[PDB]
Amino acid sequence: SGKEEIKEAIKKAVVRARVTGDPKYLEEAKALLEKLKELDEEDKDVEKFEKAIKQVEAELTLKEAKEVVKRLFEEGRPEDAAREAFEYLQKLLDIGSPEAVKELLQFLRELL
Repeated sequence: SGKEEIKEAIKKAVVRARVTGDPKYLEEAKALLEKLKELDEEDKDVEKFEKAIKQVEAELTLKEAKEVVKRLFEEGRPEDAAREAFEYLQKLLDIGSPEAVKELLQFLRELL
């Protein structure tokens, strides 16, 4: 009973974070997952929810990175754009998402 209600709430927050882009649903999902682990460390769905939360975090950072670097290159600020691109690359590597890192780099080579 109580364990599935936590899992449904996690999925709903992950969906809300993706459709709205608001990171407050991501921090809500992390809090619910932390309650799940303390309830049952060995729960078979802990690993799945951990990956999904990282996935959302990479997606939100990737979306913000694409908007900042594209604008700074458009407005004639190549040095400011590259500096932001390196830091957003660092943020995606810290998060841990090879797909998001590969997409950002592909996005950058198409810009230039």
